[PDB]
Amino acid sequence: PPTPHLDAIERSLRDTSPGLEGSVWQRTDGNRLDAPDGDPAGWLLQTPGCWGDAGCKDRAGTRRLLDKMTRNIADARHTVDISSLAPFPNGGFEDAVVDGLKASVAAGHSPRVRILVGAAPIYHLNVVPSRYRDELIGKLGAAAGKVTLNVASMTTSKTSLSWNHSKLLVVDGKTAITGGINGWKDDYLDTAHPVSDVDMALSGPAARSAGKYLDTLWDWTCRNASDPAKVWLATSNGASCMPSMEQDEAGSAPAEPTGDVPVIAVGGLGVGIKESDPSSGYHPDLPTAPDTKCTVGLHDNTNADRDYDTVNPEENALRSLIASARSHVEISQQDLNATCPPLPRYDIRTYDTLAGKLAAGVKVRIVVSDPANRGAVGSGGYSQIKSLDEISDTLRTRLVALTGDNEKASRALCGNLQLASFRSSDAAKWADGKPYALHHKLVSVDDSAFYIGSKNLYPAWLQDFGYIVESPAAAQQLKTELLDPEWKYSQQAAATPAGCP
Repeated sequence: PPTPHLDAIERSLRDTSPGLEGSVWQRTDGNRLDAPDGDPAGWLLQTPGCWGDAGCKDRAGTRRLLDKMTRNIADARHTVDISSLAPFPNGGFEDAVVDGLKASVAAGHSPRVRILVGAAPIYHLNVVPSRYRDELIGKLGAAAGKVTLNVASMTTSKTSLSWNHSKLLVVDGKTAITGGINGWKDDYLDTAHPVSDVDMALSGPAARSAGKYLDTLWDWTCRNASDPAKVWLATSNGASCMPSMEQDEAGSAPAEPTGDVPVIAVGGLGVGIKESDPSSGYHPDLPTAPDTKCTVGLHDNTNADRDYDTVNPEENALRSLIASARSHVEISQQDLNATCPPLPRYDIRTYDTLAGKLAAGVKVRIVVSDPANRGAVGSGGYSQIKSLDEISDTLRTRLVALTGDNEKASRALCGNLQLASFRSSDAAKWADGKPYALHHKLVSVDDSAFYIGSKNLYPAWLQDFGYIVESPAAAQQLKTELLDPEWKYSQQAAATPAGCP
C-alpha cells in the first residue's frame, strides 16, 4: 500500500543525514500502533481527554496513559529506557515506573534501567540524580536488589542552549511510548487546569530505532560524565555506566514485525554531541530574510547553519512532512514562534513551506497555546507569543516575499488559513479560571500521515525525537479522537488576520 508522504520525507533525510541512518533516523515496516484490545484508538495517548467539560471531571486520557506506561514496564524482561526533560518523573508518573518495575521483578526478571533528563543551564534541580536513584530504590523496597539503574541529568551546550528534551519510554527495544508528555505531576495530573498533550504507543522495529537513538545519547552521556558541568551521573551498586544497553539487548535478531504500519523514526542531536555528518553531501540554499522584530545574538543554527541540519534531521523531516501536503495540513503546537532573544523567533524555511502551501490552495490549520499562558518553562509557561497576529503577520510577510504582490498574498491568507488558540470545551478557560495550556507537537497531513513526538516547530536546539506514521486508518482515528474535537472548540477562538473579509 503506497506511502507518498513517507517517501518524500525519506528522500529528504537520506539527502540530509545519510550517515545517521539507523541511529538518529530510520524508516521501518511492520509496526503496530499498540492499542489495547477493545479500545481500537487506545494507541493515541492524549491527556487529559475530557473534551466538552471545563471542569474536566472524567480524565479518561490520563488514566489510559498511566495504565499503558505501567503495563509496558510490567512486561519488561531486560531493559527499560526512559528519557525526559528535568525534573525527573514524579507523582503518578513515578508510581507507574515503580509499579511496573516491581511487576517485572516479581515475574522473575532483573531489568537494566536508564533514566536520562536534560536540564537547562539555568535550571536548579531540586532532586539530583543520586537522590532520585535513592528515592526509586526505596520505593522498590526488596525489588531493588534485582534492578540496575543508571540515572543522569545532562546539558550538552551551555553556550548554545542544548540539552535533552526527548520524552521516550522504550521497553526491551520492542515497545515505545513517545510524544510531548513530561512526567510532571503538577502540570498534568494534580491540577484542576491540566496541560493538554499527546503521546503515542507503538511496538515493532520502530521501537528498536528509539533504542538506537537513546544509545547515541548515552554514549555521549557516559563519556562526558568526566565533566560534572555537563553530566551528573548516579548508578546503582557499582554498576558501570551503560552506553550501549539497547545495542547489547538487540544482539542480532533483526526486529520482529508486529503489524503493518510503516514508520519513520527521526530525532536530532542538538548542539554539542556531533558537529556534522562527515558522510553527508547536503548543501542547501539557506534563506536570507532578516526578522524585523528581533535580531538574534547567538549563531543561528535553525536558519543559518548547514552542519546543524546534518545532525538534526528532524528539522528537515518536519519541513518536508508539511511540504508533502496535497490537500490539507493540521498543526497543533504549543508555539510556532520562539522567545527572541536568545533564539531566532521563527523557522524561516517552515514559514515558507507554509506560505507555499497557502499559495497553492492547500488548507492549513494552526492551533497554538493561548497567549495568556506566557511564563517560565517548568513553572506554567506554555506560550511564547503575546498575540496570534505574531503568526499571521509573519505568514503575510513570507507570502508577499513569495508571490510578489500583496493582493495574492491576501487571497491565500484569508481563504486558506485557520488560526486559533486551543480550547477543549465551550468555556473560554478552565472552570477554575486558568487558561488552557497546549503542549502538543503534532502535525497531520492529508488524513494519511502524521508526526507525534517531542520536537516543537518553534526554534529550539535540543535533543528531540518523534515518529512519522503513514496510515489512513490511523489518521482517521487521530482525526476523530483529537483533531475534529480540537477544532470544534477552538474555532470559537479563531483569529481573523489583518486585512481579511
